[PDB]
Amino acid sequence: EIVLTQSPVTLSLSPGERATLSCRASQSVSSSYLAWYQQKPGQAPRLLIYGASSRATGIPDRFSGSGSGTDFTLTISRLEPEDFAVYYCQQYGTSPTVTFGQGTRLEIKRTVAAPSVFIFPPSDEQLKSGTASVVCLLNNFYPREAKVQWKVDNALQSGNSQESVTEQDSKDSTYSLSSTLTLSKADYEKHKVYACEVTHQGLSSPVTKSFNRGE
Amino acid sequence: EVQLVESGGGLVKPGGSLRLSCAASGFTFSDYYMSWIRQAPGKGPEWVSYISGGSSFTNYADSVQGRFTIYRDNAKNSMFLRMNSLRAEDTAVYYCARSPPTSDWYDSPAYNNYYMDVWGKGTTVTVSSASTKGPSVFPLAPSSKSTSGGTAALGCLVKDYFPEPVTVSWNSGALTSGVHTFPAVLQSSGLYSLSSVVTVPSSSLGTQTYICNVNHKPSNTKVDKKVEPK
Amino acid sequence: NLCPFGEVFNATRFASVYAWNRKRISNCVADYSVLYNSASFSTFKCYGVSPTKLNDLCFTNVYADSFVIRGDEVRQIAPGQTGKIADYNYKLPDDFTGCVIAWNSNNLDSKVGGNYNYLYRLFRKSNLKPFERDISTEIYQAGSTPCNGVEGFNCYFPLQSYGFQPTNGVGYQPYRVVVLSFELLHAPATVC
Ligand SMILES: *[C@@H]1O[C@H](CO[C@@H]2O[C@@H](C)[C@@H](O)[C@@H](O)[C@@H]2O)[C@@H](O)[C@H](O)[C@H]1NC(C)=O
Repeated sequence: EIVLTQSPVTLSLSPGERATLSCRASQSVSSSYLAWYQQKPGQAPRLLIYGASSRATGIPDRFSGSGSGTDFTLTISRLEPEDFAVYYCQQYGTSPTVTFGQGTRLEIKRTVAAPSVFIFPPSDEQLKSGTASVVCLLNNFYPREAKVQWKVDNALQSGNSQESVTEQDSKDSTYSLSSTLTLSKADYEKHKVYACEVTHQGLSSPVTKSFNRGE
Repeated sequence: EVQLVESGGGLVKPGGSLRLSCAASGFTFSDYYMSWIRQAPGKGPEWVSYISGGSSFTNYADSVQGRFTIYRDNAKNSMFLRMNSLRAEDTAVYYCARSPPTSDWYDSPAYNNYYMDVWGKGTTVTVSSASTKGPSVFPLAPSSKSTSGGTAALGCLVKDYFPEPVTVSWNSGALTSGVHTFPAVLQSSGLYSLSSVVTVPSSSLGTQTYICNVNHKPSNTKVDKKVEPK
Repeated sequence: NLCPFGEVFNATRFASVYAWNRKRISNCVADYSVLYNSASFSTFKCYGVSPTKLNDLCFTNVYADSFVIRGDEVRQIAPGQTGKIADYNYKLPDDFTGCVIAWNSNNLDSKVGGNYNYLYRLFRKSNLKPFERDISTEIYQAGSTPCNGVEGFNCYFPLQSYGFQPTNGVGYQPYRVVVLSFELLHAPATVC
């Protein structure tokens, strides 16, 4: 079966710049039967190019496709803010089944911006329910890459936290991140200092935001 | 206008069934190949099945062989995907999508344009042992110590619900600036949890009420939570 | 100048029998002998005319219907036959004048887990007339209660899959079938 490798996984560029997305095939694709699609979050993909270089109806001229054999490229010559999205290539030539690539995410590059870090202890109601969720919030930062580490009484935690990240904000091109630490009520009551440590390119040094249980 | 509308998705236990429908309008349905393509949470699209305009030709992804059946009805301008013996890894958004046509044949075997020039909005399929459950809504109280430079953050933790989705608004839509409602993440338990936060001027903490509007239709559960500075 | 029988016989995909395919053979000369010797066929039975006798004949049109069924059912592709196929999927007239060719396709139409691409019609309110093609999918009422287009108890989807597996017997193995039909009209004959 033909495998389509798309790269890079994430491409960071500014509007007005040219974007080139690569799609390599594990074997030759017959007749250049290779299509490209754009998808915006919560939306269906839309066709951009078929036959490697044929532009689908209604698609802007800034999108162009080229390549053949095992080498295909989608070029966006002048990036507009609406072009920032995920892109998929798809083979459909002389293979047992149609095949898709795993996508290349094109995101807006902007200046570095450190997060504002907040910490929220569990609500009293939730503790009464038998669990303790502690939330650490990183607000309005760029780039998306960030390291969040929890410490309960100066003791790094592992396995008991989950992260979530928003889509790039449409106004300031920043990201926000929630890190949630889930303890039991008992474990929570057994300790005092709860700290969130944040490592990020916009920070000279990792920022820590903490609280003492019961204050 | 050309349109494709899917329906029939839902939540089912492993081993259950669904009957997906795709209603087409705005073109000569009979002349076009029709396909089902699924997209798992966090993944890209995956081809599932196709059927030719005359129904002569059908093919399936190797992993659904014998559990899904594709068919169409040109008189109803519609096509369908009968899903049986559903498994957890069949969870995804399902799109129906049209492929364009290239004639001494009823249904010509010489056809290679398996690309998709029109898609529907999609319909969601969730296959899981877990039971429907409304969320618990807890405060993320604004903290006077966690207030920096005149900005306070507050929010709501919407925990332990199934299945997706939930809607969260702030002040019945009046409040939209500075609102970040996070993607739901699946917990070890198999239940979803997400937080919805907002940054506001600390100067308004005692003067402006802030309310978490949380709706979970799968359980017909609506909760309004006022976040108080504590 | 000569008929492109390869397009039909060597087509990479074949049709579900309930949606059986037809191709029109027009303006060309048909060697029905090279056709007998094109490959090894499980079945090459003609009703009305022999291959050599057909080489010295001319018809207006020649229809080439093609599809897939299982071994034990090839029998039914003949005049006067009854069964799932003849009754419900593909019906040859009693006065049939044509030829039925069939070969084993297990090596191409089966998969290890089963190949469910090929469907056949399982239920029908009545038998098919000759050369009729039913691709409807109305819910079939098998009991006394009407179905109102809702699937349920004794209210069945009418199509069913073969599920070809390489390890089945030959009687349940897939066969590709090409029926050649001869059309003689009061118009210029164009296939000889
Ligand atoms: C079907 O194919 C048979 C095998 O021959 C192969 O396919 C043909 C189309 C040529 O490409 C040949 O070079 C290949 O080796 C033929 O013997 C047979 O005649 C073909 N059937 C018809 C109806 O033409």
